Amino acid sequence: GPHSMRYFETAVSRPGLEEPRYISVGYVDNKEFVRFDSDAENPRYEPRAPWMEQEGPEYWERETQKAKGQEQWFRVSLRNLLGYYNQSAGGSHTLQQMSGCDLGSDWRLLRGYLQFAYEGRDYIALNEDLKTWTAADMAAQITRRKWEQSGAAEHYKAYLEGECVEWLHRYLKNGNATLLRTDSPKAHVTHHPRSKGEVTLRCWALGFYPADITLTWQLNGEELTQDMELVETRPAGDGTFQKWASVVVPLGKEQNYTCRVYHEGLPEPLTLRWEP
Amino acid sequence: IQKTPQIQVYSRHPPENGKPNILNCYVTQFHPPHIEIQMLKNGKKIPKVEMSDMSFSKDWSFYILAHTEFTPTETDTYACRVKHDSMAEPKTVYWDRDM
Amino acid sequence: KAVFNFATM
Repeated sequence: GPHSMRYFETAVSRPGLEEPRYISVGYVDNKEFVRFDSDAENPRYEPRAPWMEQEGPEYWERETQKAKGQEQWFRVSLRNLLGYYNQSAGGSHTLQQMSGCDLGSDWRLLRGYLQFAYEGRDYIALNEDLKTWTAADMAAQITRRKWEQSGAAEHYKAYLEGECVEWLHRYLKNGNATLLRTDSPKAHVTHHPRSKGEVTLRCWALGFYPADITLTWQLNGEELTQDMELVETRPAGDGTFQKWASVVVPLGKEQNYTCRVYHEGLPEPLTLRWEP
Repeated sequence: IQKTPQIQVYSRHPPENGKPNILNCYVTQFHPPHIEIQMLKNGKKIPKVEMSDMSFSKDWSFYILAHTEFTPTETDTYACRVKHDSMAEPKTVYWDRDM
Repeated sequence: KAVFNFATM
């Protein structure tokens, strides 16, 4: 299928302590595989899934020096942004970044990403063309002109089309009997009496990966978006996920209702009713 | 500016009274990343709660999974209480084994 | 492989 890599970076300033905390998490196919954190005793990119221990000390030392560079980059940028937004001292501030690449099933670059947010808010992003920048804020225009005049987009384009792709290829080959799995959901339906003449039927899906899933209810034919309650997909804590969707229903006439579970690990959508 | 956290409290496994399990408190969709999470048994802080590392979603908002070992009973009630700058007061949600 | 950034903001 298709594949991806992302680095998610964060720097947080606080009123007191004299330097921002910086954290970077790498993901391959939306699963964590590296991590650097400046608060750690040994600030260094540590590995995060079994398959990454294949890398020699030369890989970790280079990546760690890279993170130290980013930390200092985030540090100066935080300073500059404070001035750009005429923010005084004595506050908390956040600078975040997402970057990476999406491959197709043919292992070629589909899309590159480079995005920044300040205070949790879109600040500047490299457009899909990997040549021009989107920056909504008036304050962000200063950064955008600076980066337009410096050929920054060329530098990021080369990483995204080159290193990002080349090294993701490499990471997939090393953990092939690892990230080439999906756990299908196990669904069941439970029954919950309420205000009589009526009853809540609750469709459960358990033990699935990845997290994307859809649960529908049907009154013998047409789907029910009202008032179908659901929860947001949640981690079970063991790598798998959980979800439920419920619909309230006349007591006795409940065998009319059907629940469907759509997941990318199923050979086909599952179909389910209440079983007394 | 602030984004207020959404909380769910639920067990890892199908809950059975008298059988050890893991209780989760999944806190999502918040900003700034500084947050206080306590899990509670009968209103009292459970002392050794595991905290996953800070991560964020593609919409920039932060999330955390807190968890602890526990043994559901018929009588004890569990909860998660979250303190964050988006809220003037802490927000509690109680564990319901059916949801 | 991590990106390294070009000009600061």
